Amino acid sequence: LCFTNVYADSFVIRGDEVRQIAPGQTGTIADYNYKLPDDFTGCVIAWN
Amino acid sequence: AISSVLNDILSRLDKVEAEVQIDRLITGRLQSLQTYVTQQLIRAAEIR
Repeated sequence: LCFTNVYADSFVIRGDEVRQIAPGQTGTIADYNYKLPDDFTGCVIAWN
Repeated sequence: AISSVLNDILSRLDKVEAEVQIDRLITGRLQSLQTYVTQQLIRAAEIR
């Protein structure tokens, strides 16, 4: 494939917060410090 | 859908689940207008 533009959003979270990083979410990360849009196209890459 | 009343659904589901429940009401409703207008275009043809 090819893409118009690309980003990497980089941060550290609790392993029990990885679920909040999916689009269409609620919880203190999803609400107050990192939200994804509904039409989100992209990938969440998460590891211990 | 979990109700006939469109606002109630918003009051219970997020943008991903409201979209499913609401798209039943849109599809069924749009099929209702596509039905009535067909019966009426036919009725009208009798009247002509």
